[PDB]
Amino acid sequence: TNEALFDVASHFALEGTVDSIEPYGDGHINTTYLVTTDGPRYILQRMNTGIFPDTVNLMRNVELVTSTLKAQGKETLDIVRTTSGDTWAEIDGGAWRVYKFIEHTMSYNLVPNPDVFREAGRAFGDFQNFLSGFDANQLTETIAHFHDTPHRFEDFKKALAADELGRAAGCGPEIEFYLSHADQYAVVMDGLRDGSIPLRVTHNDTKLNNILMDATTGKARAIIDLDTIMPGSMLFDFGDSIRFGASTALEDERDLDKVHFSTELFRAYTEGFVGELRDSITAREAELLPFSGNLLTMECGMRFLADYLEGDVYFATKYPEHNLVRSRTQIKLVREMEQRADETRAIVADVMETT
Ligand SMILES: Nc1ncnc2c1ncn2[C@@H]1O[C@H](COP(=O)(O)OP(=O)(O)NP(=O)(O)O)[C@@H](O)[C@H]1O
Ligand SMILES: CC(=O)N[C@@H]1[C@@H](O)[C@H](O)[C@@H](CO)O[C@@H]1O
Repeated sequence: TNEALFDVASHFALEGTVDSIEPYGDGHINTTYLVTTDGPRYILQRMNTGIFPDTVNLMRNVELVTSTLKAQGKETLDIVRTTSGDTWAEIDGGAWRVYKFIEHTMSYNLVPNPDVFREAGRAFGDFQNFLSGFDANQLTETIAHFHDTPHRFEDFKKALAADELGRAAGCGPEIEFYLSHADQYAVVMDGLRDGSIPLRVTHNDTKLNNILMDATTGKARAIIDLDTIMPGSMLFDFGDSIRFGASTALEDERDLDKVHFSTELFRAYTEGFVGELRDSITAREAELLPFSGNLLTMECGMRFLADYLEGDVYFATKYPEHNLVRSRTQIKLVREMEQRADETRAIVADVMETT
């Protein structure tokens, strides 16, 4: 594997002699490596072509978004071209790209304090304003039905019916949760379809670890993981951030007694996010901010459970029950979100008042 990785790196216009190439992060989707040279560092990624089969359109999107950010003077992912001059390469059956390593940054897999999450809100709120500069038609959907929760639920039911590994028998309570909540999945798609929720270009994977913060100041430096930028609703970006970051625990926390929905963290993110968007957010969008957290958490939880039932073909895992463990944290969070619905509505109202 090491020899193969060094060979891959040799296809790119790196500006130093490679000393090591090692797995970096715990991403579920692409395979990411840190390339350390005698000078600069790089991120080398093998794109998951099972999930992103249309590499040409994916890289066209990434090139467009990054070049636009650069034209505005913003720090972003800097593609390092192949020695042949291309934005990526097919090498020995894999699709590979390289970015410059963004130095002097911190990222977080869990909110350590409310200020970090407030800053995350500012960063993703600001990113909505950036993406509003694009026509929906400029950025291709890299994955269809991506936050179409009813479509995700159809996929879940298919996984359940197939029950390829006989795993359904051991996750009855979790299956029942997603079945019983089925009435709740259509709200955003219904509003997009009838024009009552604006169709906007969105990031679509707004977990906290997709923001790099400055290692000294804590100020957002750059939003990363640009692979799912495509038309959607602002509510997908807000709700997914709340899913991941308003939790008191890791997404794959095995001890459910550590998992809670924090209204303090909800408030911190809301203050940052709405602060960037207050005069643009529609009445209907504002009405749905609290529930968007429930919706995206249920969608992701359902996807984890579907993957568990399918033998973990979608998300990377470290052990057999990993996706079940992930699905369970999402369920616990939704149950707590339901209990705090009046509070979160009040928080949104207060932020709307003070901004
Ligand atoms: N340009 C960069 N500079 C520094 N770190 C980076 C850069 N690009 C990616 N990373 C790191 O790579 C890891 C995540 O890569 P990412 O492309 O977000 O993974 P993904 O698999 O496509 N999505 P997911 O698997 O669900 O996390 C994180 O640990 C980031 O800190
Ligand atoms: C391309 C893709 O499926 N990305 C997913 C994202 O949708 C999901 O919310 C997250 C859960 O941690 O894992 C990945 O980042």
